[PDB]
Amino acid sequence: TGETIRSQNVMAAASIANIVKSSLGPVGLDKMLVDDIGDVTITNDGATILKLLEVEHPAAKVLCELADLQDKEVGDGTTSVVIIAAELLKNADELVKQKIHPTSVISGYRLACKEAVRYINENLIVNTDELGRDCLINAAKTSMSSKIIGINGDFFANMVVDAVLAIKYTDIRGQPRYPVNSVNILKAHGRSQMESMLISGYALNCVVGSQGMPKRIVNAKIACLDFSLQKTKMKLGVQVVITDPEKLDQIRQRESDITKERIQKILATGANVILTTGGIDDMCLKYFVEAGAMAVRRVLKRDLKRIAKASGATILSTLANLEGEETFEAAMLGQAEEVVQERICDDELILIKNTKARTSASIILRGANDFMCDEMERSLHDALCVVKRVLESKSVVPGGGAVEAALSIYLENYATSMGSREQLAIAEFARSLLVIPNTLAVNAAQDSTDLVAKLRAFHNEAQVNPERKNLKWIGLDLSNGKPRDNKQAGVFEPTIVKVKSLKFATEAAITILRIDDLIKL
Amino acid sequence: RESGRKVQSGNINAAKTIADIIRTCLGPKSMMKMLLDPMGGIVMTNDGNAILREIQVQHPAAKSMIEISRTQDEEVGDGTTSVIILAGEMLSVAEHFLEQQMHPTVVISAYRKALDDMISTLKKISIPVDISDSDMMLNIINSSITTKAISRWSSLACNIALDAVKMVQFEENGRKEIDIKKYARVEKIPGGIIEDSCVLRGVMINKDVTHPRMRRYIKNPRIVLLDSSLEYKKGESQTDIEITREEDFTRILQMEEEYIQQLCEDIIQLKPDVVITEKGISDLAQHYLMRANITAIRRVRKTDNNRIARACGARIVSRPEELREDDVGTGAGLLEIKKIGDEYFTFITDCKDPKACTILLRGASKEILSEVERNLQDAMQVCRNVLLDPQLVPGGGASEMAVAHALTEKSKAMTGVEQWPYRAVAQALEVIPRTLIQNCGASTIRLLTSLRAKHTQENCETWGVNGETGTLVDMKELGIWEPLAVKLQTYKTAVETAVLLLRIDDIVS
Repeated sequence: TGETIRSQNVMAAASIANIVKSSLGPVGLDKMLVDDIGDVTITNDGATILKLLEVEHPAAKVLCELADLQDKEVGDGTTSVVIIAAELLKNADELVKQKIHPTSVISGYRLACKEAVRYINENLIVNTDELGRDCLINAAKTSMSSKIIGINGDFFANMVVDAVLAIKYTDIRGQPRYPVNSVNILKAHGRSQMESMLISGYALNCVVGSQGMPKRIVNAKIACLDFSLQKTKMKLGVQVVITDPEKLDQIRQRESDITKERIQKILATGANVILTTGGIDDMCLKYFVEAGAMAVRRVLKRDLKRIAKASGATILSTLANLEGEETFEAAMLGQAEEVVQERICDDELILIKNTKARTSASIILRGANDFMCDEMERSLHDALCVVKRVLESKSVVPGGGAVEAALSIYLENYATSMGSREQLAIAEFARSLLVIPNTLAVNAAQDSTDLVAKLRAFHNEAQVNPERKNLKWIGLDLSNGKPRDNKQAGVFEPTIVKVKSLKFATEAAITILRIDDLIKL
Repeated sequence: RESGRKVQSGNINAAKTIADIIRTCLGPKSMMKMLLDPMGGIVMTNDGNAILREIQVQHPAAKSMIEISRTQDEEVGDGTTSVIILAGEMLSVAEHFLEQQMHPTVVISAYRKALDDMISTLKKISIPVDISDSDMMLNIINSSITTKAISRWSSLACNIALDAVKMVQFEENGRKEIDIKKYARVEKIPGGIIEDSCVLRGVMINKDVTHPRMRRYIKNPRIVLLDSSLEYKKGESQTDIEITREEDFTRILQMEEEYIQQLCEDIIQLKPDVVITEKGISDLAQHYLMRANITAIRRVRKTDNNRIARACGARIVSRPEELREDDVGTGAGLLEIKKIGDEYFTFITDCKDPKACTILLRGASKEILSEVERNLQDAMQVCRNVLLDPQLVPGGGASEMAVAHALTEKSKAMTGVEQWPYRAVAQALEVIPRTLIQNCGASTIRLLTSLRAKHTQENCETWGVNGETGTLVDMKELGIWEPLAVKLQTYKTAVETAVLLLRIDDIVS
């Protein structure tokens, strides 16, 4: 209680932060967590694990919530804002121990939290594109598990990330944006690895039709079917007459003919290329093929809906209406600029090339290894997220870790003029900063000081920028840990996340710094 | 909430305390652990999978240790004892040093680089096999069943598995997996002798068939696997209220019976004398197949029907209107329900499916079969390892001391910090030959140095120490061998948890 609880709150902050440090980032290590009793789970990213963690304190409680707060914003900084809060509490509690009021301190901290962001506000880069975010290729190249992707380490990464940056992909009916909104970008190992290519069109894992289906139809409207045609089991729908044993089965043949009709009626209104999420029977496809329409059935829904949403008009994968077959109004038209079933990755797949009214591209990366398709998958998801933040925010700060050394100094500068106690209330606020290279270097088994100190020695004045890495800060590394530039390894941050993580730890700590008692009866 | 060096040492202490007698258990020379119970039940076993379950687990790493042993036990089941051996070693040898010398990762990174070096060294010392020659396999399989130490019945289980595994050998992902075990289907038969047990085309189903299931002998005529969409329609094309009352019987069965007619008359066209109904099986459905003049078979496992999709080798179709030989029951088919012993057994032969014979096992008893049965289940794991990896690699120290010098030279050529992990890893190898010398009853550090001299010159190509005879030996000449795969795999697995337990610095709740 009192200082003891404010030590116990620190001990709450201490014990917690000790873990999420070792869990911080990719260098952050997986950790056994006992989930109930005999349930123990090996994970990292404290915000993830803290939720399986059962706190011993409301202090540790509210902090998990704080990172969970941060998590609801973004899972990034969660482990940090926690780690930051521990730093904070340990900074000022000394002063609070010493001569200093818990109220007098957090002034020069919060207001420095205004100051640090005011630099993080005056620090940006609007072009996170060519120099990328954590370079451009290096986002994926790092996230590459380099097997056959490593020799393509720039190739794929420059391919995928430039694909991730912007390429042509029709969104639902083609809203233009960068295509991390959806990726029909795919991977299939086949042929060779260099031969992995972005494709102009739609990638489809599919059942391509048969039976006299045209294997390619250029410039074809589409029927994207969420449906499964099969046949509608009916003994009598049409021609009830009994004349030949031909006729009795010709009665139940009419489940097929009304389809055959409405297939051709769908042909007649329009499409030459048909995409069915489920199965169509051998006559259904045949109806398309005798209609001359290419029917690709059992089409992958995620791709197909992404196509169907992009396919134009309002289509059987965007339509729930099924009559047993439904003649189009040509507001049921899917659209493909030209339609190709092309061998890709030693695999012939239907490639919808763009949309008849609209434009898309995809990727199917040709590997020799499913393991290739296992990894650039992540590298996508990495670069996708990397460049997503790039794409919704062109405002991003250069460096994720180069800020700390500058910031402390930038605060050290801002400190010295504040005077009184709050010159130092800024300084200890700048002392909370310094764990960011540390847990990194620690999780990377690197010497934290010889970096962050060397970091603090990159300056003339304080800025993160590759123009002066000697006379200013720039960028960061993870495994070595040292600063990089931008396109070097050079780290960035989306300017949105830190200020929030900044904001939170500053505020959680002070309310942790709030109470001196915990009482019960 | 436990963490760090203490855990990092406790991880070893957890992991390493296991393997101690467990390594003596390795090899046919083996020292069984006595497991008494708090109940008092005494257990003498050389097999960790049994040892692992039965013992109090003192540490969550042991819980994690179980995982990768169960993994390999699930992965293959061969060398499960060996997967926990070198995992502790990597940890045991270096860990405390290099974390006192400060790093998880430099060892963690030096796990892989040591790993592929063996794999690279293996594929040189692992030399291809004749799968064309069953005996070129069989001798290993014989070496494998003498590893299982039954040469009496299981030498036949060798052939039966081998002959089967060569037949259950097939698969295509487009990368074309060599074997398929989930195709391989044994039988368990009392009566007959396991020498009279054999393998025939397709999946023999004794699994649902111990008695009449599909007639008896359906020679050409088909069996019909049903993934339809056969459910008798309460109405005609629509489902209506269920039948609680006479009117519901009259009106609805009117609409029901004609639909199964609409269905199983589409069945009668594919020439079944038998129709095994996995889906759509209901009081009306199979009732109409006798009205469809075909035997109907009720509420059956699709596991069979998928095995059966590998037996007659067909697919199964949900198509209500289209039901055919190619759709279900491909090939001419042979459906034979034979009573072997006292139990009627469907044998689906005339396989249309690549190679694909499955195993008749008839023992004079279930038990006399079982001794074949387990090693035949072991031989198939062995055979496929020869199939998956057709490079036979010499067992023991020959494959062991070989990689070590590479790793050392590797470490020495790297001359970084990771040298020490490789120096740890290369030395981590030497335990098993030492253990074999430990096991055989000779002086290891002599034989170790002796085996070093076997590498210093020969490179220990075929030369390890042979734990049975406890001597420097030619494993080629001995015929001591094994597939690279399980050698790789079990080893490659032994790497993994050492990566894990070194990664994991925090054990919490």
